[PDB]
Amino acid sequence: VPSQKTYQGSHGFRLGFLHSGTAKSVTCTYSPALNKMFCQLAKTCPVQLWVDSTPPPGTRVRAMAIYKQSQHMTEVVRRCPHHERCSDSDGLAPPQHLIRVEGNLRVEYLDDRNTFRHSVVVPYEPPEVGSDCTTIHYNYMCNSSCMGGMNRRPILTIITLEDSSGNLLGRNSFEVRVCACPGRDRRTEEENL
Ligand SMILES: [Zn+2]
Repeated sequence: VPSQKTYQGSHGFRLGFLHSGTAKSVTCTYSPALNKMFCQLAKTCPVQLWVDSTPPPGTRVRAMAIYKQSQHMTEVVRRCPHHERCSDSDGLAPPQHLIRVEGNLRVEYLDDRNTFRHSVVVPYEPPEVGSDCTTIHYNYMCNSSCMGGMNRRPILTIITLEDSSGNLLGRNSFEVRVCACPGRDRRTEEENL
C-alpha cells in the first residue's frame, strides 16, 4: 500500500496548519495532539507547506487519501455513489475523487493505471514574498459518515513532494475527518485525551 512514513528530505519538508480553535463556527480545525484535521464537507482546507530550502523548479505537490485501519489499507478511498453522481464538479475534478484543490488552474488529477489509487497534484510555488510557507486550499468532497464511501473509517491524507519527473522529494501525512461540526468533534476526541 502507499507509504505514509514522514520524510522531510533534503529540503526539510514539514506540514503546518492554521491554529483555529474549536468554536462552533469553525469550518476547519487541526488537532496537534491527534495530528488530525477536522473539516466540513467541501469547505476550504488550507494546508501549509514548510521547507528549509526551496525545492528545484518543476516540483509538484501531490495529495492522496488512504484508510488508516490496517484492515482497510488496500481499499481505495473514493466518494460515495451518491456524491459522484452529484452536480458539484468544478469542471476539473473527476466526480469520484475525495480530494480536490481549489483556486489553481494548473491542477491535475490522476487515477493510477496499476494501483487505482486517486491523487490530485499541483505545481509547487515558493512562499509569497514576506511569508515563510506556501498554502494549498484542499476540499474534501465526501463526509466521513457517507454510508456508501468512507462509511466512518478514519482516513489519512498523504502530502508528497516530487520533482518534475515524479521522484519523491518529501512526504508528510495527517489524519482527517470530514464532519458537520469540526469544532465539536475535535474537542470531543481530545476529551478522550
Ligand atoms: Zn458522500
